[PDB]
Amino acid sequence: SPALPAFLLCSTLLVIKMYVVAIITGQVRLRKKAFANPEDALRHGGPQYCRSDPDVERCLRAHRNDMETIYPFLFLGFVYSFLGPNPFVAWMHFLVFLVGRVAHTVAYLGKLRAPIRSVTYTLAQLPCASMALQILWEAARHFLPAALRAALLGRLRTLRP
Amino acid sequence: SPALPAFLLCSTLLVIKMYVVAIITGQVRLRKKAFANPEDALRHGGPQYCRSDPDVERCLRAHRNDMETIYPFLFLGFVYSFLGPNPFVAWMHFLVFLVGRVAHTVAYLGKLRAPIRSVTYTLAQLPCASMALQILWEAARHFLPAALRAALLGRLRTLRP
Amino acid sequence: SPALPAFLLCSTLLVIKMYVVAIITGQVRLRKKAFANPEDALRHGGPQYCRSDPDVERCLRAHRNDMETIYPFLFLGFVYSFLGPNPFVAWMHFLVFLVGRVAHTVAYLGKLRAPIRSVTYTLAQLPCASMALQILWEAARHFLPAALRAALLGRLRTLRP
Ligand SMILES: Cn1c(Nc2c(Cl)ccc(CNC(=O)C(C)(C)C)c2Cl)nc2cc(C(=O)NCC(F)(F)F)c(OCC(C)(C)O)cc21
Ligand SMILES: Cn1c(Nc2c(Cl)ccc(CNC(=O)C(C)(C)C)c2Cl)nc2cc(C(=O)NCC(F)(F)F)c(OCC(C)(C)O)cc21
Ligand SMILES: Cn1c(Nc2c(Cl)ccc(CNC(=O)C(C)(C)C)c2Cl)nc2cc(C(=O)NCC(F)(F)F)c(OCC(C)(C)O)cc21
Ligand SMILES: N[C@@H](CCC(=O)N[C@@H](CS)C(=O)NCC(=O)O)C(=O)O
Ligand SMILES: N[C@@H](CCC(=O)N[C@@H](CS)C(=O)NCC(=O)O)C(=O)O
Ligand SMILES: N[C@@H](CCC(=O)N[C@@H](CS)C(=O)NCC(=O)O)C(=O)O
Repeated sequence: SPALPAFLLCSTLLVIKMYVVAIITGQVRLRKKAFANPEDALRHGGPQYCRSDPDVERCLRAHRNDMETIYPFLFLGFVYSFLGPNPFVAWMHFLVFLVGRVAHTVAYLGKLRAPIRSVTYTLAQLPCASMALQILWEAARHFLPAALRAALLGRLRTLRP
Repeated sequence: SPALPAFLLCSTLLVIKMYVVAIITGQVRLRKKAFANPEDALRHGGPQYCRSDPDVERCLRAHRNDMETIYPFLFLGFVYSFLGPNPFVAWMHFLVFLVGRVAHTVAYLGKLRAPIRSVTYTLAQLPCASMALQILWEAARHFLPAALRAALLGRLRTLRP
Repeated sequence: SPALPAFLLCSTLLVIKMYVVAIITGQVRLRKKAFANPEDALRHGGPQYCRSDPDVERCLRAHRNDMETIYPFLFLGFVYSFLGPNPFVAWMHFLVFLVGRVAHTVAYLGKLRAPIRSVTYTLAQLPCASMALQILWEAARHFLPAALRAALLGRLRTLRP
């Protein structure tokens, strides 16, 4: 599986990128003084700082969207890299996703004009869809009758004794 | 691992189902005109459409609940299928979960009467619990003293030189 | 991979712990009578019980934070245990995380004084960062030129025919 290291690289970078969104999120909570919890606010000013803020809310939306897209890629990308895909093709799947999700986060936290984020979400979903269909195709091919699987490899049953 | 393809099928369908919840969610945002972001709203009417809506909120709750149930199944189901379970039994685990989570989403987005969703959540959690205990049992059996592991396979230590 | 069973143990316990947060969450919804859905509230009193509550909100924050930390550990910890790390070192990575995340949840649901939770989140992130860098290092070492990889193993190219 020559694809696997490329996948390990792109997926681990994406986790780290997610960890970074987390760090940005806490820093925004500190600067804006907007804590989710009473106990936090007490330690950083008083109860009035237990409140929401638009920038904190945005950071969480970005993080949640990562959870809805990157966690599936971790699973799909893994299984897919054990399916002997073309190595260049697999690199492309992984690079369209990494660059797309990195761009996604920049478009969210940078608040760029619509629909720039919305497009980067869709483009990044493209290789994920592709890997999913391919995995489904291979899983489904496993359960075909053996007579059909043989016919597809050029072998009809012999009537000869 | 004859169980693995069945698992790949059920788990990949579940990811796709999650992708579909995502698509429904965006479509509800468009129709109701309820965007999470100022920049989105500007592109689709004006700032007044940066607002929440009950149907959008529901879609997100459904999606989040998928994240809390399906992502663990992706991990548990994978490891479990490498534990040589009975193939029919493993199919049942995977089918009770797939059908249960599909039913769950129908009960949420369809807004069926309580407690229909709540039941489908619980029934679907059943095979997940089962796989988890089994994985824990196998992981734990690995760390037993060797003398106890041998005794359980009928072998007591010999006093003979 | 002697590390793998230790990982299976710590990771499956963490999933179960997450399932427990889920159960606590529903029980808090019942006692406080704070349901996310109109249909739920009808079955447990009336529409006035379709409302938020501070304790329900906290439970969800705890659960979400698990999703942002434990799901990556499931992926990182798996890959890492196939990297032949020292078995004791790997046990430490897995135990600092398990104990840290268990402590995290106690600090959230128990509402302990700031910044006790915030510290336990950070300490638990430590072995995750470590595993990630190590995975990145191994994935990156794979793509170095072969001449550099050989030099690092003591082999320069021979000019001899
Ligand atoms: C006041 N305080 C907070 N406050 C806080 C609170 Cl109460 C609520 C929310 C945030 C925002 N969070 C963040 O910015 C993260 C970096 C944790 C993601 C923060 Cl920063 N977090 C801490 C976190 C730590 C911390 O994690 N220290 C590093 C250690 F864990 F290794 F000890 C810490 O260590 C202090 C000491 C004396 C123990 O070194 C103090 C901390
Ligand atoms: C106006 N607009 C939006 N608006 C939008 C905004 Cl700003 C906010 C929220 C939503 C709801 N999202 C959805 O319904 C999803 C399908 C993306 C999940 C939407 Cl639909 N999303 C787009 C998304 C795309 C898009 O994804 N196009 C397909 C492409 F990515 F391949 F280019 C797009 O392409 C236009 C063009 C000219 C580039 O083809 C336009 C788009
Ligand atoms: C009234 N009710 C509810 N209500 C409800 C509603 Cl409508 C909304 C939110 C909650 C809180 N959820 C929880 O506490 C969970 C344990 C499900 C996490 C609850 Cl408890 N959930 C149920 C859940 C079940 C349930 O899961 N039963 C066990 C079964 F699935 F195996 F049938 C159930 O079974 C009743 C019967 C007659 C079918 O046994 C009834 C239930
Ligand atoms: N959970 C998403 C489902 C749809 C989705 O993923 N949309 C993309 C493209 S518009 C996105 O960037 N969503 C922003 C978000 O989740 O905050 C939502 O609420 O929008
Ligand atoms: N995060 C869940 C934890 C409990 C749970 O998963 N409950 C099931 C059965 S009542 C459910 O369908 N929850 C609906 C949801 O998460 O919106 C919640 O807030 O209810
Ligand atoms: N999503 C997190 C990102 C930062 C984070 O994980 N912080 C840790 C340490 S302060 C935490 O316990 N967060 C509490 C939470 O997510 O409710 C947030 O909103 O704070």
